[PDB]
Amino acid sequence: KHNMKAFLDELKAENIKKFLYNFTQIPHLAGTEQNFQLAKQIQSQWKEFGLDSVELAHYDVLLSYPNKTHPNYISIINEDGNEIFNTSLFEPPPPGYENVSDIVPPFSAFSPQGMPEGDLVYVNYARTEDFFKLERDMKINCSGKIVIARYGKVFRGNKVKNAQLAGAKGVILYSDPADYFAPGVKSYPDGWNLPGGGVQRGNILNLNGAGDPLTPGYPANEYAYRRGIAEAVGLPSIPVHPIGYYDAQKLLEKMGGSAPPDSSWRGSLKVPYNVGPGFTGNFSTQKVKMHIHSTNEVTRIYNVIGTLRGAVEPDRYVILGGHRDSWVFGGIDPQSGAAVVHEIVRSFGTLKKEGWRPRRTILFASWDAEEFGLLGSTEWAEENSRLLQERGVAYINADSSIEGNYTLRVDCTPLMYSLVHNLTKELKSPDEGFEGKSLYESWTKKSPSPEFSGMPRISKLGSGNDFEVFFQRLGIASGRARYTKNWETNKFSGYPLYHSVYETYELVEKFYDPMFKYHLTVAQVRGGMVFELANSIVLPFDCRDYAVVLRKYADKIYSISMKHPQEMKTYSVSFDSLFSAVKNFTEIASKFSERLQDFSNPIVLRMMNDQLMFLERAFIDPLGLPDRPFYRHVIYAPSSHNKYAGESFPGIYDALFDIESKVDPSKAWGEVKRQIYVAAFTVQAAAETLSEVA
Amino acid sequence: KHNMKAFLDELKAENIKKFLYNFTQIPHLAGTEQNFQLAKQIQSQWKEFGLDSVELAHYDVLLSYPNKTHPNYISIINEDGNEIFNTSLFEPPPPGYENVSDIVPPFSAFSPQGMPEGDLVYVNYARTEDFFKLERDMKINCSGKIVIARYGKVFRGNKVKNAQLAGAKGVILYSDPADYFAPGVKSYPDGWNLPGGGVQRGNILNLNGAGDPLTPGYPANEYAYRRGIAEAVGLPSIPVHPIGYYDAQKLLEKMGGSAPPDSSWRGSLKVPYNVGPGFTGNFSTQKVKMHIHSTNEVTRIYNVIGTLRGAVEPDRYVILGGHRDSWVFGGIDPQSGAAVVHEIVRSFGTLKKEGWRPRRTILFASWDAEEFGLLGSTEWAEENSRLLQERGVAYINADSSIEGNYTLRVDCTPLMYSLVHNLTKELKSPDEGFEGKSLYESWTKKSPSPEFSGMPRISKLGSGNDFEVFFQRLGIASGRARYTKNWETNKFSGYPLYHSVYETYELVEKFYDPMFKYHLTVAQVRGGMVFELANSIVLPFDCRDYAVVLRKYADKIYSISMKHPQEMKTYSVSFDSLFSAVKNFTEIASKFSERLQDFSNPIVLRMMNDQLMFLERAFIDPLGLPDRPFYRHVIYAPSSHNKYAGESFPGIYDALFDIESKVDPSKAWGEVKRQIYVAAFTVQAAAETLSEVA
Ligand SMILES: *[C@@H]1O[C@H](CO)[C@@H](O[C@@H]2O[C@H](CO)[C@@H](O[C@@H]3O[C@H](CO)[C@@H](O)[C@H](O[C@H]4O[C@H](CO)[C@@H](O)[C@H](O)[C@@H]4O)[C@@H]3O)[C@H](O)[C@H]2NC(C)=O)[C@H](O)[C@H]1NC(C)=O
Ligand SMILES: *[C@@H]1O[C@H](CO)[C@@H](O[C@@H]2O[C@H](CO)[C@@H](O[C@@H]3O[C@H](CO)[C@@H](O)[C@H](O[C@H]4O[C@H](CO)[C@@H](O)[C@H](O)[C@@H]4O)[C@@H]3O)[C@H](O)[C@H]2NC(C)=O)[C@H](O)[C@H]1NC(C)=O
Ligand SMILES: *[C@@H]1O[C@H](CO)[C@@H](O[C@@H]2O[C@H](CO)[C@@H](O[C@@H]3O[C@H](CO)[C@@H](O)[C@H](O)[C@@H]3O)[C@H](O)[C@H]2NC(C)=O)[C@H](O)[C@H]1NC(C)=O
Ligand SMILES: *[C@@H]1O[C@H](CO)[C@@H](O[C@@H]2O[C@H](CO)[C@@H](O[C@@H]3O[C@H](CO)[C@@H](O)[C@H](O)[C@@H]3O)[C@H](O)[C@H]2NC(C)=O)[C@H](O)[C@H]1NC(C)=O
Ligand SMILES: *[C@@H]1O[C@H](CO)[C@@H](O[C@@H]2O[C@H](CO)[C@@H](O)[C@H](O)[C@H]2NC(C)=O)[C@H](O)[C@H]1NC(C)=O
Ligand SMILES: *[C@@H]1O[C@H](CO)[C@@H](O[C@@H]2O[C@H](CO)[C@@H](O)[C@H](O)[C@H]2NC(C)=O)[C@H](O)[C@H]1NC(C)=O
Ligand SMILES: *[C@@H]1O[C@H](CO)[C@@H](O[C@@H]2O[C@H](CO)[C@@H](O)[C@H](O)[C@H]2NC(C)=O)[C@H](O)[C@H]1NC(C)=O
Ligand SMILES: *[C@@H]1O[C@H](CO)[C@@H](O[C@@H]2O[C@H](CO)[C@@H](O)[C@H](O)[C@H]2NC(C)=O)[C@H](O)[C@H]1NC(C)=O
Ligand SMILES: O=C(O)CC[C@H](NC(=O)N[C@@H](CSCc1ccc(F)cc1)C(=O)O)C(=O)O
Ligand SMILES: O=C(O)CC[C@H](NC(=O)N[C@@H](CSCc1ccc(F)cc1)C(=O)O)C(=O)O
Ligand SMILES: *[C@@H]1O[C@H](CO)[C@@H](O)[C@H](O)[C@H]1NC(C)=O
Ligand SMILES: *[C@@H]1O[C@H](CO)[C@@H](O)[C@H](O)[C@H]1NC(C)=O
Ligand SMILES: *[C@@H]1O[C@H](CO)[C@@H](O)[C@H](O)[C@H]1NC(C)=O
Ligand SMILES: *[C@@H]1O[C@H](CO)[C@@H](O)[C@H](O)[C@H]1NC(C)=O
Ligand SMILES: *[C@@H]1O[C@H](CO)[C@@H](O)[C@H](O)[C@H]1NC(C)=O
Ligand SMILES: *[C@@H]1O[C@H](CO)[C@@H](O)[C@H](O)[C@H]1NC(C)=O
Ligand SMILES: [Ca+2]
Ligand SMILES: [Ca+2]
Ligand SMILES: [Cl-]
Ligand SMILES: [Cl-]
Ligand SMILES: [Zn+2]
Ligand SMILES: [Zn+2]
Ligand SMILES: [Zn+2]
Ligand SMILES: [Zn+2]
Repeated sequence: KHNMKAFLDELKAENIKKFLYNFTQIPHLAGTEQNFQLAKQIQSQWKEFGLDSVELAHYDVLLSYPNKTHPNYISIINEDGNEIFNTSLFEPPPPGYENVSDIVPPFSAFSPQGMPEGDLVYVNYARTEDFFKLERDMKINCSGKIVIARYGKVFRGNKVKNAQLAGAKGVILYSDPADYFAPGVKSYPDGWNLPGGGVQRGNILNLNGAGDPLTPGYPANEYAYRRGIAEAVGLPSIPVHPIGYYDAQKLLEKMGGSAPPDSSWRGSLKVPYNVGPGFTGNFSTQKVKMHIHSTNEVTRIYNVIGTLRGAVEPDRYVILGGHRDSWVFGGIDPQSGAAVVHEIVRSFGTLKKEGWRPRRTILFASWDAEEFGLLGSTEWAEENSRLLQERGVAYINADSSIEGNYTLRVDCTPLMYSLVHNLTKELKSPDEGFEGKSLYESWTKKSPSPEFSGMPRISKLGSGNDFEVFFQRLGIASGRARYTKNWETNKFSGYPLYHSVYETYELVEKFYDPMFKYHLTVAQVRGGMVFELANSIVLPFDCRDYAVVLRKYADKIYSISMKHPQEMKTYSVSFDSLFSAVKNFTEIASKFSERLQDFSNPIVLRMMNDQLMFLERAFIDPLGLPDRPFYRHVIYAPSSHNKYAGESFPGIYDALFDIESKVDPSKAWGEVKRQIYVAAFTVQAAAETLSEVA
Repeated sequence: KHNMKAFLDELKAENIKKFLYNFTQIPHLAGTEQNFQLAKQIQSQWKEFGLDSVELAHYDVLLSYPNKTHPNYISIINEDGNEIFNTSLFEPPPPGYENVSDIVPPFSAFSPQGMPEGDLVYVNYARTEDFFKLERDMKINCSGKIVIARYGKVFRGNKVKNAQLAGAKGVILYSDPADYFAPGVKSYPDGWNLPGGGVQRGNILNLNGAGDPLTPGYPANEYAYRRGIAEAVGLPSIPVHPIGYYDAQKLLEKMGGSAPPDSSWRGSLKVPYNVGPGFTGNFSTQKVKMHIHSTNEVTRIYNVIGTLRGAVEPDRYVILGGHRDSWVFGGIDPQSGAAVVHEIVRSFGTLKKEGWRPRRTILFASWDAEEFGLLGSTEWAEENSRLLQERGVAYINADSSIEGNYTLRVDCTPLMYSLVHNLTKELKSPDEGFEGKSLYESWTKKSPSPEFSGMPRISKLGSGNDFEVFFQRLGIASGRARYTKNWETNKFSGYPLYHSVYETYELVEKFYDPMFKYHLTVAQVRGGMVFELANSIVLPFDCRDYAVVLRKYADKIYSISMKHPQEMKTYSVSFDSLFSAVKNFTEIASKFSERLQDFSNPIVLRMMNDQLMFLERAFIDPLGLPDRPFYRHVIYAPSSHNKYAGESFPGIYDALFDIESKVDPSKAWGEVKRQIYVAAFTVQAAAETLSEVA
């Protein structure tokens, strides 16, 4: 028999291990020859594995690279202009790789060039609330200062945007051991912690979904018209550079001015964590000087796109996608995900060679340039948006399969909650102590739902990965799953060796998943999801689960507004329309579910499958959110303060945020009311797609 | 048998006559009680005729009405401020209606209030090229002048926009006999010509597809957030008022300054047609003074929406829509169309009572407030956009059925050209001299295609009617057909009694169509189209006809650019990508057509029907055209100089228009190149929707 069990049993931990080793021997930086060679290898193997067609889709996009003959670094500079301390020019390479070439040194991709010199201000994690505390409570002015900020908590591009709007002239990002050194574990090569010479690479763009900075809205193909650099989307205006904690210690130890306002501002280094501006009396005349010489360059990137044509509904696409480009060796990020995808393709191809085809078409993608802003997935989606709009059932992402070894982590649309619960009840837990128990059971025990007893936690989708264009721009039901750690407050900060040269095959094989059983479990969850989506006769979406969360989000946004009762009285701010819409959605979704269970008629079925597929689509507003035209979903958007986190009712949330500080309250509350109207209208309109059609 | 012949034979001229009489006894101005009563009557009759459901959909939109106790008028005012001549306060009512109440006097809907006084400038038809001639060649300055312009050639809202941008302080529109008095025919009541006291009403908005000025993007429902008046879309900033040619003669006869630049500026009145500014020497101190006191008011409007549920594909909608609101009695506009729709509903309902149902769902609509800017159709489409986007097959409009008695006039998407040719070959011509000949034969003889021998003329869709939101915003295949005159250069000017009190049942019954045979022919064309769209197993669209016109439009826009060869050399302006895309579209459409003819499989059929239905949809760009976000179709938009006319490749056309006058040619040509990229990309993307799906 060719059923899900057949598919799942064909998946092998040993194959995932072999592929991970194969993908992590050399760096695969986007836009380099090594990454094009790997693209061609994947294309060849996917063909051999049995896919119907496998093509490369290429685009020419803006990328950013250090200057190989003019290195980036930071100095402390004395009175006469002597550089008395310099940060490192590279991370000490790990054992056995000290002769690997083409390791890109640490840098902040898309930083402009410059050599700003000035006094430091320490800004904690450079969050919106950190800058509020500095400016509003401590009365510290960042204008013309170099800001130094620890990585963690929020996406680094939000830190840089926040520093820019505070008037900083440069930003120094560093990894504090408080956030990147787990107590009781040794530094790499002897454990999974970050060494003091380790540094986290990463882009610092604020693209808000646009894709290639030069071609927002349209694919960066051969004849594309490109914006000039000055009109490009999302580029920072001040130099930025990341460093390790040995270097950070040197920059922070001399800091003077005000003490940290409280303990949540102190990391684990043996320094005071003074906010400054500048150094204590004796060194008051020393300054910090950045030297940044990276260049932005239009460069070709390559996505691999494989197709397994559906036997019954070939014009319905279920997509499994994840990226292939890495900062250096990509031992976790992305190759632990890419190896999982490779073994999924292999398993589907085995069934296919025995005569099976899925009901719907499955597209597999190896995206390029994810690390430079989701560029490959986004340009491809821009090129194919009409096909995806009218045919896309679902998108399952497949970046890193592991960031820990504790339990499952799933973020998805409410439409997939039931599918995930059901699938996980049928899979074996890989966890010690849960042998012979289901994955659902271990996951629910280790990660309890905050709302419901006997259910696991499933989070909203944010952004910072390749599902963004499919979900937030195009309104295609999306999900992601991986194995994760038990470190709640580190949820968005990365595992310690994130985007460092130390993220290697050996890291994974020695410290994370020596038996590749967590990888295998993730392959079963991602592959199982794709299988059910592509093969179930009725699409495995439950609209009633959206109704439940919509009520939760409506209660939440109302509660935020109700912190301002006088203003809601003055400006007649009512949430009645939104609750009415949610109530109607709940009622109509209940009735639709009855019909779906109560309906041999392929037209009624497909009519109903189209209602299910277009339901996520109905939450899209073609006008986008305010000043973010590529974030079009009215229920979910990446937080304006942290791209990694999702926000619900984002248009109303942003209208309410810090509203007590707005100069014209009439205008500000008017915009809250506008956003309430838009949300109520969109929820009612989405509900009406589930009504009987005629 | 229940086939198209059965449907067509049930249609009766005598019924169309009865309904036209019934709909034209009293005025039905949008937002008045009389128009709500007619809505309720139609709703009741459509129920009795057999439709499955018939509901009213209401909205509260910005409308505009004169002040009943403070009348609008224009004066010539002497030196001391004595008003020595006043324009009329109303049109002399026609015989037997001199005691009808609630006839709205002539006014320009949405005019602001004001009493500007100044010197006149005569601006011909107030077209872009008329203002070019005045300002650039004659060096006449309109700043602070009252402009007087004859109606005709272009939509009146474009005239007002052009006057506003010339710096006019008011606009006077009038009907010249050159454009509204056909030689050899008598004035109304004794013929179909405009009397000198007759005046054409009409709105002067520039909404560019937005719908209700206060709620762009969203339906004007009960909880809608409305823009304040100062941020409303499309409102004119200077007072405007229309008058008849008896009054115009009085204003024009004294005109001094420069002579008309040439004869195309002279109408048929016994005046010099001097451009001025101001009056000849003796009257040099007299001025013209407007008195406008109309008010804009949010007012409820009502659409009637009837549904005939499809037997096989109930989730596919074929829509027949036209408006019900009239300026006064609406004898031609809209009731000659509404009576046709009423008899179509009756015929479909007769078949239905005998057990028949169409394959797909047919929606019938009686729209409100068309005269105030397409408000009813647009608000409804805003409310239902997700259903229409994913389910709308086609929209057939049904405003006035006749504007003459000479031959057929059809404007539609290329996807419907074959359907129209085939249907008209099967219908009888109503024309004298063509008895026993097909409508195709008479139409082709009287209105030859300019490209093809043995084919009739079919024009592009522009705007100025209720199909605009469906076609240009949402990308639903649309068409319209009516009987028309033989008066080429009057194509966009209206029949003489257009929007006047003289447009009555008697006008039609005596002078246009005494036997109602032209009405019947139009009912057969509109109803026949709806029947085939709603009942053909394969949708009756031919994609190859789009390929042919795309090549024609590409040649045309290239030819415009090639008037500037030096600039195309300097800025490397290439149309190669656009011709490549058109070539690919032609190739793929040829292959798709072969498969469509060469393919018992309902999934393949419907897959292919979805490819056909979504092909018009593929020409939509979600980002819209520059500064016109609601005009989203890349191939067709209403001309920026004349809303009634369609423009092809509008984004490139507007980038090229008057480019030799732009201050920064580098920037201007860069935008031409951008628009070429967008067009080539969109044509290629639409082509790819016709490729095999997987
Ligand atoms: C949730 O679904 C329900 C349907 O089950 C839907 O109910 C609709 O509510 C609207 C808005 O309240 C109703 O609108 C009314 O319609 C009547 C005519 O049917 C009008 O006369 C009413 O207008 C009068 O009253 C208003 C309020 O006092 C005045 O402001 C106005 O000036 C008029 O005097 C009003 O327009 C509509 O009838 C129902 N439809 C039903 C019950 O079928 C509700 O809107 C949905 N929620 C959302 C957010 O869409
Ligand atoms: C119409 O359909 C045809 C397909 O039948 C489609 O043809 C495609 O054209 C593009 C653009 O010309 C081709 O792109 C090339 O792809 C190759 C790899 O396949 C690249 O090496 C090429 O890049 C090199 O050459 C460029 C031009 O000199 C350089 O600028 C560049 O730096 C590189 O050196 C180039 O990207 C593509 O291969 C074909 N695809 C085919 C034949 O299948 C055409 O684009 C369609 N028209 C439109 C408007 O879409
Ligand atoms: C996750 O698994 C659950 C448990 O199997 C699925 O819910 C179950 O779905 C079946 C099929 O619809 C339901 O059976 C139906 O019951 C009604 C009787 O009320 C009958 O009319 C139908 O003919 C059919 O037998 C069953 O009730 C339901 N169980 C529940 C809700 O507790 C669920 O669909 C799965 N989710 C997926 C596949 O996305
Ligand atoms: C308008 O009417 C014309 C003339 O009838 C229609 O074109 C004709 O359509 C039929 C049905 O597809 C074609 O017949 C097919 O011919 C091929 C043989 O090459 C065969 O493989 C198929 O099985 C089928 O018999 C016919 O060739 C074609 N005639 C033409 C193009 O001259 C046209 O479809 C109508 N347009 C509509 C309905 O929108
Ligand atoms: C990763 O595995 C691939 C595929 O097995 C290896 O590429 C093959 O290498 C052999 C020996 O050079 C060649 O004969 C084949 O042509 C290659 N196949 C391809 C590219 O499809 C590759 O060597 C492995 N890489 C590493 C680092 O082990
Ligand atoms: C930090 O690096 C800088 C740059 O290489 C060093 O300063 C240079 O030293 C060389 C050789 O002594 C001089 O010729 C250059 O003029 C200096 N360049 C600049 C820009 O100052 C500096 O010595 C290093 N500091 C430490 C402590 O190692
Ligand atoms: C237009 O026709 C309608 C329908 O025949 C007429 O309305 C009907 O009038 C009679 C007599 O008053 C009533 O008994 C019915 O209730 C009406 N039916 C409706 C409204 O559905 C209407 O009188 C006609 N109007 C004119 C001007 O002739
Ligand atoms: C044009 O109409 C105006 C407005 O009604 C007339 O002027 C008014 O005449 C009355 C009565 O004689 C005066 O009391 C008002 O003061 C005048 N109003 C204004 C605003 O001027 C005028 O007489 C009419 N002109 C002609 C030629 O009929
Ligand atoms: O440019 C972008 O939007 C993201 C590019 C690149 N994305 C990325 O590294 N994503 C990593 C983020 S690590 C933090 C995180 C965030 C959300 C989550 F569910 C799990 C982990 C990932 O999703 O696995 C980056 O964050 O630098
Ligand atoms: O507000 C608008 O966009 C149009 C409202 C109203 N529309 C209208 O009268 N349309 C009439 C326009 S008469 C000129 C014309 C234009 C195009 C055409 F095919 C036939 C006639 C119609 O289409 O029958 C108007 O023009 O004032
Ligand atoms: C890299 O280093 C120096 C800095 O000016 C120079 O030789 C070369 O132009 C640089 N390369 C760039 C800017 O890509
Ligand atoms: C911050 O500092 C700069 C110093 O030049 C000044 O221009 C700016 O106004 C200051 N802002 C505040 C809030 O003190
Ligand atoms: C794997 O699990 C064990 C047991 O809880 C833990 O001690 C170890 O640190 C984990 N490895 C990683 C990388 O989290
Ligand atoms: C109509 O006429 C006069 C003008 O001021 C006044 O009595 C009334 O306010 C007006 N009605 C309006 C402005 O709707
Ligand atoms: C037109 O006339 C007004 C008169 O005040 C003036 O402001 C404007 O600059 C003039 N424009 C031209 C082109 O003469
Ligand atoms: C109807 O047709 C006749 C014959 O051509 C023509 O003389 C008459 O003017 C037409 N009526 C109208 C309103 O066009
Ligand atoms: Ca792009
Ligand atoms: Ca609106
Ligand atoms: Cl992921
Ligand atoms: Cl029409
Ligand atoms: Zn990644
Ligand atoms: Zn990453
Ligand atoms: Zn009309
Ligand atoms: Zn009209």
